[PDB]
Amino acid sequence: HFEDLEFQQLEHESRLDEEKENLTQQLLREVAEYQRNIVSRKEKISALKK
Amino acid sequence: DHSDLVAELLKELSNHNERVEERKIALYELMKLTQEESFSVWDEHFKTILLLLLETLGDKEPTIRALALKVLREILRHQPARFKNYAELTVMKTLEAHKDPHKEVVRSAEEAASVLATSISPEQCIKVLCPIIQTADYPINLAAIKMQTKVIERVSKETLNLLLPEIMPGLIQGYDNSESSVRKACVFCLVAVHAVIGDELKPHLSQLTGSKMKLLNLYIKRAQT
Ligand SMILES: [Cl-]
Repeated sequence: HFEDLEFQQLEHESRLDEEKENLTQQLLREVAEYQRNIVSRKEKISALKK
Repeated sequence: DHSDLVAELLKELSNHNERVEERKIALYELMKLTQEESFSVWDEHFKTILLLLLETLGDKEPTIRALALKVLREILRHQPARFKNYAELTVMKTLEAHKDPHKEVVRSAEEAASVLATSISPEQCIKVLCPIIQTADYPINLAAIKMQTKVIERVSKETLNLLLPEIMPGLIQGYDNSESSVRKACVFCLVAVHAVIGDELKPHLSQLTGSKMKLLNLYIKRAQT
């Protein structure tokens, strides 16, 4: 009974840090996707040159 | 001696949704002869008795459902070797009872589940719980996670490592579940996993955020002390 409430308060005491880390993980995935998009296009540009 | 009683127990228990008092007594007599280990005809009648008992879990009367779970619990305790071929069926029936509207049925199912987790083959039980943990609805998924924890407490390092690719995805996903009870159950399960393989759990948790890792490590350092 009390163990459930302690767990729930430990989550709340890090709620802000939780959201910043989740957002960071999303931003890191988007960057990684954009980096692959650049590699893909640079390969085309290189091939279209000669 | 007992074979005459069994005949009564069978024909009475097959009376679904009728004669409540007569079936309670038959269930109590069966349960009493199981605890006393006086039932010398398990080798002859176990299969039929079990199947009639599992069908009784779906009775209209909640008092019947709760009692049948209590009987199942004692049969699991004294005759666990006979559930080898009915392991999957028994697990799913016991877990399903956890979503019963009546609290006495749920409580009996929880008691039966705790015994079941230690009366069943460790490897077999994990492989049937993994798809349940990931797909089933609350609180059946919650019950499955708790049952998995009890099983992991009874396995070796090598046995667990060969089952980790099936276990981990459900626990990671469960840590992000809506229900706080499910999230808490997943943390405790991970603690049980860490108790076995140690710091070999770290690379499997590369997806978890910093604060989620700190909460897990909080319960890990709490367990070992
Ligand atoms: Cl039989």
